Parts: sequence; structure tokens; C-alpha cells
Amino acid sequence: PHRYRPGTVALREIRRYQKSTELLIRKLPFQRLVREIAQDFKTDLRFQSSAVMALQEASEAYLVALFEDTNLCAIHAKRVTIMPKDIQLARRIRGER
Amino acid sequence: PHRYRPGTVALREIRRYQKSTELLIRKLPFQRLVREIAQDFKTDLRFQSSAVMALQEASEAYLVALFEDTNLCAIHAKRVTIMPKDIQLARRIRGER
Amino acid sequence: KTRKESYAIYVYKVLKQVHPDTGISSKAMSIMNSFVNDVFERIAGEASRLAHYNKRSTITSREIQTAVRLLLPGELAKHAVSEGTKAVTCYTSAK
Amino acid sequence: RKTRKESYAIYVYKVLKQVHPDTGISSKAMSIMNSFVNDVFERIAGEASRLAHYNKRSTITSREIQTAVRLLLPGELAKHAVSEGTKAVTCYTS
Amino acid sequence: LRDNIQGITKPAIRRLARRGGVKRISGLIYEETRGVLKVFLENVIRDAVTYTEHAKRKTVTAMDVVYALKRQGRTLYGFG
Amino acid sequence: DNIQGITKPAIRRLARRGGVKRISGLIYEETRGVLKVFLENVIRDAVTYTEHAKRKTVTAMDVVYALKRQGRTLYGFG
Amino acid sequence: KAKTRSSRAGLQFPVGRVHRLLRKGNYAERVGAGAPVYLAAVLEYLTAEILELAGNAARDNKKTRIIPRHLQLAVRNDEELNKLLGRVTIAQGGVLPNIQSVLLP
Amino acid sequence: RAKAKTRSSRAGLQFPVGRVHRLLRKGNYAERVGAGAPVYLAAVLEYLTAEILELAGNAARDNKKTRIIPRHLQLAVRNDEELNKLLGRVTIAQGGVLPNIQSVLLP
Repeated sequence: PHRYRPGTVALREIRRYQKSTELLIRKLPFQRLVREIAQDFKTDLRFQSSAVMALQEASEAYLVALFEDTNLCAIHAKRVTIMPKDIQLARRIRGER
Repeated sequence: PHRYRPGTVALREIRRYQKSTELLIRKLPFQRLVREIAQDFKTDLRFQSSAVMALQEASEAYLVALFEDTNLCAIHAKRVTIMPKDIQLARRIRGER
Repeated sequence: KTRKESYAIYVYKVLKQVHPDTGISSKAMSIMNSFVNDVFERIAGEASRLAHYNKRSTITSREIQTAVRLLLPGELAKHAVSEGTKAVTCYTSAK
Repeated sequence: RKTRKESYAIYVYKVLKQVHPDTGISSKAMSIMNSFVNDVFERIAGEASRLAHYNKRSTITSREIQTAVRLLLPGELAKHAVSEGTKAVTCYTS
Repeated sequence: LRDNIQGITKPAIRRLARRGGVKRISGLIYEETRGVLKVFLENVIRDAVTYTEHAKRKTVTAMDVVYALKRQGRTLYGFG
Repeated sequence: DNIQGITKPAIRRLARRGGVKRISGLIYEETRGVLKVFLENVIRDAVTYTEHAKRKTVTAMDVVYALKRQGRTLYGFG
Repeated sequence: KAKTRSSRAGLQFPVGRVHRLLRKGNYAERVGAGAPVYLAAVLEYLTAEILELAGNAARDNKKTRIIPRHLQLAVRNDEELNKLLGRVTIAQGGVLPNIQSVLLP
Repeated sequence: RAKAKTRSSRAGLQFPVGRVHRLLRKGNYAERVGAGAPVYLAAVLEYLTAEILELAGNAARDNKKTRIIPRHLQLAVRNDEELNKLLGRVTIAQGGVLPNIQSVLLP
């Protein structure tokens, strides 16, 4: 019977995830991804643990900043929903593509 | 009697100024601007001529690149006319303000 | 059993001067160590390029001062110049 | 009588007369080419110095120069620059 | 190996987008984001493996990752 | 004072080289503000290099070194 | 007789180690006398400014121990420190609480 | 006491090897400088110089000219993909731009 109006749980999840500091990706799938796309550069490498933790920190920070600039592009187009051409505009103004 | 439809002279001036390589600002007013806003850092400076030419080259290149990114923002908003909030969006995504 | 030098005890002393009743964890001490090494290498490299541009062979306090004025923004740069000049004066007068 | 100015004008002119035998070059383009050679020299030399400092060495050998070229140039251009350098060192020794 | 770009699931991109401050998300953002992340990780892994091969080792340490990111123009405090 | 010497047809020519079809009427004041901020940040470092070298003349190499510190690297002037 | 240089200049950072790291790391051929004293004074000032801003946030969250979240908030709320540490990622730091106004009901 | 042969001729180059070795010794990079390092570096600098002058001479021929002015260097760098990635944050004086009009602006 009780349901929230759509948008409310989105706003309180925004507050909940901007309050904390943790890793937001599972770490065994990320470790498998790193070892796989490192396998095409040198066969039988042997990572440490702090190397994979440093890569996960850097990747998470990059994606969060890209989503902030994407959100500003989508607000500039007088919308709310984010579309992939906003990502393309952000990465081309910034100087990456 | 004869008049062009509005847009035609704009397009051929775009072609004409993208074909040439010259300075697009008069240089005695630019020299007066440089000496004035340098007067508030050290009294009685004494510029060369190649210093003012280097500053004019660098300033012209900066403004042309800013107008290209502004034009992409205005096309993203489904318009043609460039407005100053496009300039603000470009300079804030880029990392300047 | 091999030595590795850091800036831990000095950051601890500065913290006990500004806030006498607080502590710091190990991760934040690692972050402060990285910050001090970063700013050191940045100022030293700028002073070296000044000394190379002017065809000289000596890094002095005037090169360090001009590197600080080029690297830091305004109010922070003015207070850093004041602190460094006060330290050099108190070092030469206590020769 | 003036003070001498070392440059790279005559060597760029030699390379141009190898690659296009009936083509000249003006003054401003020669100045741009001189600035380009100085820029690329300082990038590769600085990166090789930083590698030799990371690995606790006191010597810049040709292996540091090779790794700096490989870090700093993009793709196929690095693939051909490595070949040119190795070929010149091999011809220099014998 | 063909998977593990699929292992970055689709509540995880949602959580990253909400830390970024995003209220409503389309349904093509998922594949676009996976492409972006794979390109970034390839450019960092390549330089880390270059430093490791020059040092004549077989393990990728944390400092090689730090030096690679510092070359990219992205400093990282806390692992040195 | 002299920022009004960057006239209305000159900004229009820079916009035409940028590839701009149609321009509003507040771009001129916005553009004068942008150009003034850029020139302040470059001339500050050029005057700092000149003051360290014990001179009274601003040379072209000081401008090149300041622009290289900004991350811009002009070729053609020494 | 053995007094340190740091006690002579009235500082907390070492001056001998800064002089060793200047002579050892290939910056120039000679290194003067006031250069490590000036540089140790500058580094001490910057460290004191960062930690003074961080301890206040550790008070505001009612703690007696500084963590990287408190360092993150202290850096990113200040103005000139945010321009000095412009493109720098601090590990385990998070973001600032920002919500756009057109998204609010 | 023999006949002097410069180190450029011994390797088959055109750039100098002695000047590069001096500029590495007098430039504060490391303490000791090996033997093959200036030969390797002069080979790399000659390769990049020839690679850019090829394309600049081709553009100068296509514009019905004999000499090379900075416009041809601009066109040569900005049309290649990898020279554009190398010289990405670089302003070439008296160079201009590339012709590019967006699609939605022309009728």
C-alpha cells in the first residue's frame, strides 16, 4: 500500500552516499578486470594488494568527477535525465576526445 | 534592391577568416591595454616589441579556442545564437571557474 | 631492519603546537608525508629553472623566494615570504 | 663582432635538403623548428633523469633514453623511433 | 578471458552516479561508462608495466601505479 | 578606459574565425572580462621574472617562460 | 657545543636534512646557506595551516583524532588551498555535500 | 695524431653528437653520462625532424609555393594523428586554424 513518490528515495540515497567514504565497487571483480586487461602487455605478472587498491581509488575518483560534469551538461540542456551525449560533450570540452 | 538573405554573408565571412592567418585585433589599442594593466604591478616598465607581439598571439589563440567550445555548448542546447551562459558552462567544465 | 626516513615526528610536533589535545592516525600521517614531499620537489624544481635561466650556478634564498612567489597564490604567498624572511634574520643574527 | 648564438639551423637545413632537394625554408619556420627540437630534447632528458633517480642509479645510459622515448611518444611513432636509435648505436659501435 | 567488464554491475554505476549527485539515469549510460573505464585503466596499466619492466622485476608495486598516475596529471596521496 | 578599445567588430572577427554563425549582445562584456583575467595572470609572472633578473625591460623570453608555466608553450619567439 | 641549525633559526623541521636533500638530488651545482632555512620555514608554515584547518573539522564532527575525511573537508572548503591542491586525489576522502537546486522538490 | 672523424660521421647521422653530449653533461640531469646515450638521442631527434619536414614540404608543394612558412607546419601537424597528440598543448605563431563548419549551421 505505502509507496513513495518517485524521486524521494533517489534524493535520500544521494545524501546517504555523499555522507560516507567507502569503496563503491566490489573488489574481486575489479581485481579480475585489472589482471585481465594487464594480461595483454606482459604474460604472468604478479600484482601486490596495495597496487590494486590504488587503482581502485583512482578509478572511482575519475568516474565521480566525470558524472558531476555530465550532470551540469544535462541541466544546461533543460533536462533532468542524463544521456550519453552529455558524457561525450563533457569529455570533448575537457580535452580527452 | 538586391539584399542577401541573413546568414549568407555570415557563412562566407566564416570561410574568409578561417582561410587567412593574420592578427584580428588592432595593435595600438592592444599595446595601450597591456601597458595599462601592467602599470599596477611595477611603475615605469619598458616593454619590447616582440613581447607585445607574443602577448597578442597568445591572447588571440585563447579566445578562438574558447569560442569553439562555446559554439558546441550552444548547439547542444538546440539553438544557434551564442549566449553568455554557454561561455560560463565552457569555462566551468574546463576547470577555470 | 633497514632505515626509511620520513616527516612523521615533525608533523606530530606541529600538531602539538596548534592543537595540544588531539591526535592523528597513521593514514592521515601518510597523507601529510606525501604532501610535504610534493611541495618540496615543486619549489626546488622551480628554483633550479630560475638558476638555469639566469646563467648562474647557485641556488640561494632569493631563488627560493621568487619560486615561492611564482608557486603560491596571494595571501598564502605573503605569509610564507614573511615567515621565511623572519627565519633567515633570526639565523644570521644568532650566528 | 657579436657574441655567438648556438642554434640548429644548419642541421635542419641538411635534413631538408636530404628529404626534399628543391625546397627552401623561411626565417620564422626555422625559428619554429629550433624551438621544437629544444622542447623534445628537454622532455626526453627530464624523464630519463627521473627514471635514473627512481632506481637509485648515477648514470644515464641508452636504456633510460629508450624507456623515456617509449613512455613519451604515442604508438607507431615510438615504434619507429626505437628502431632508428638502435640502428644508429649499432652502426656507431662497429 | 572475455568477461569482467560485465563484472562492473548495474547497481555500482548507480551508486557512483549518486555520489556524483545524479537523480535520474537513462539506460545506455551503463555501456558508455564501461567503455570509459576500460580506456582509462588501459592507459594507466601500460605505463605501470613499463616502469616495472625497466626496473627488471616481475611484480607491480604501488609506487609504479603512483608514478604512472603522476605522469597522467593526476597526483594521488596516501600510498607512497 | 582602454578595455573599450577591444571593439565590437574585433570580437566578431574572432568569433567568425571560431566558427560562430550568430552572436547575442552580452558576449562583448563577457569577453572583455575573460580577456582581462587572462592578461592579468600572464603579466604578473612576466613581471616577476623581470624583477628577479634585476632589469627594467620586459623581454620576449619572460613572456615565453610565463606562458610555459601556465601550460601553453608558444613556438616562434626565441 | 653541538647545537642544531633548527634551534638556531627557531624552527621545528630539520635544516640539515633539507640541505642534504638539496645537495643530493641534482638541482644545481652549488647550494647556499640560507636556502634550507628559508625552505624549512615555508614548509612548516604550510603544514601548520593545513593542520589548523583539519583540527577544527575534527572538533565539529566531535572527534579527538584526525582522519582523511577531515583533511579532505579542510582542504576543499578553503579557497587558496583548493587552488594549490587543484588536481590531487586524497585517498579515502569522499566528496562535498552538493545538490543542485533544480533537482530539489 | 690521426685524422679526426666526428662522431656523427661514425654513426651515419646529421645532428651533432658532441653538442648533445655537452648539453647532457652541463644540464644537471645526472652525475655520469654513458657513451651511447647521445647517439641514441641524436638519432631520435633526427627522425622526428625528418618526419615533420616531409609533410610540411608536401603541403608547400600543394599550395604552389617553393618555401615553407608557418601555415604549412600548422597544416602538417594538425592533420597527422600522432603529431597532433604530441604537440597538443602548443601554439604555433602565425599559424591559423583548420577549416571546420558544423553541420547544422549551413542550409
